[PDB]
Amino acid sequence: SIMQRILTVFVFTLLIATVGLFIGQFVPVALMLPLSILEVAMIILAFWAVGYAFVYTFAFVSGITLFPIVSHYASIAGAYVVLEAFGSTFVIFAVLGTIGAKMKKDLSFLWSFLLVAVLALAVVGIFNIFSPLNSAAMMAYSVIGTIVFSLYILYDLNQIKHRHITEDLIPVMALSLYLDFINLFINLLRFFGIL
Ligand SMILES: [Pt+2]
Ligand SMILES: [Pt+2]
Ligand SMILES: [Pt+2]
Repeated sequence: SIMQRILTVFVFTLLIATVGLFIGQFVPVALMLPLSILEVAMIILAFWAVGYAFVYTFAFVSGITLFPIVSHYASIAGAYVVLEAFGSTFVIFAVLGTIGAKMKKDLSFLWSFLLVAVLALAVVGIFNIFSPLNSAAMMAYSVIGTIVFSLYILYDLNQIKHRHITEDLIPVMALSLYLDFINLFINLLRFFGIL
């Protein structure tokens, strides 16, 4: 059920994200920033169990505040960069995720590394907001992002197969997927753009 319920939730959050992007282009800037802060707040709070309403709210908000990067890279490198990026994200998600659904060996150890990795990304990202890195650094940083988050997709579906995830845990667990998805998309899209 979990591999049928949680997945459905994830895809639903994808739909809501899409609506958030479509609406997001109409959303005036300077109001994007507090939505971003709200996004970080929801992330920190959820993983400090959040219900469906929380998840979908964050889905809409995240769907909105991703518009700047989307429109930027589309308007500098072509709409294809965005599309190819999206499809690529989809494929890596499907393949590596499926591997998560099949491979027996409990990938619970790497949880340490993975965490250390995301935190690392966070560090760089934080630094990046204050003192921006050159394109050369953005490329590397992006590649690392793609790797770490592909790993997080894999690991996540593996834990869906293994760990005693109660029914009620459905939303926040599906949220763990959505973040792993969105983050890959960005780091994979930005990769295509710099090229
Ligand atoms: Pt399944
Ligand atoms: Pt395996
Ligand atoms: Pt979990």
